[PDB]
Amino acid sequence: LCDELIRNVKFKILDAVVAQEPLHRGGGQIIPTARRVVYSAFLMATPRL
Amino acid sequence: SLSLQPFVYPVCTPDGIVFDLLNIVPWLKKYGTNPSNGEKLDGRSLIKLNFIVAVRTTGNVYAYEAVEQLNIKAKNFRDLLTDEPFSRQDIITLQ
Amino acid sequence: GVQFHAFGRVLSGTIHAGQPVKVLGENYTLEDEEDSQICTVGRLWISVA
Repeated sequence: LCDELIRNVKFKILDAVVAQEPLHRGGGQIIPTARRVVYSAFLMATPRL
Repeated sequence: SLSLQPFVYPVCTPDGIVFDLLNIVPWLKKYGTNPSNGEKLDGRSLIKLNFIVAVRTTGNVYAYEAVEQLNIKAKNFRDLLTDEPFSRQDIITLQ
Repeated sequence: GVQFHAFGRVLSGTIHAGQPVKVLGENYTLEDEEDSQICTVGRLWISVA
């Protein structure tokens, strides 16, 4: 939001779709995807400073 | 290694440097040895690379920032997936 | 102003002047040895106010 540390926010992972082969598909490149998912969860939850 | 530029034609020597294919050909013609190590190298020994960043070891794409952070963390230099040693220098940046 | 000196109480051990000490890091002193930078402190002395 404003490059500040997050506090008092439980990001509940509802449903996920994993790759069948982590060596063939993306297995180590899911952490920026998880960071983008956490950013979209924090942005779409009506935040407050 | 030598030019500090993007390789026109990527290659690698057993030294394991990323000096495209310029530096190696010149050193082989003059010395017949690898410029870094000074060990004998032939043209045949050179390995040519086939023509968002990618790690050579994992051969996986990553956010550039994420890759750099893993390479330089507490002893997490190698590579998140493989845990094979990997440096910032040998990260390939895709245009 | 340029030279810094450390201070602290050792737990169990005594090396007087000549014996160097492998310095440990804050977070770089795990099982994965990252930075030690072993030097020799030959001017270790007690101090007052």
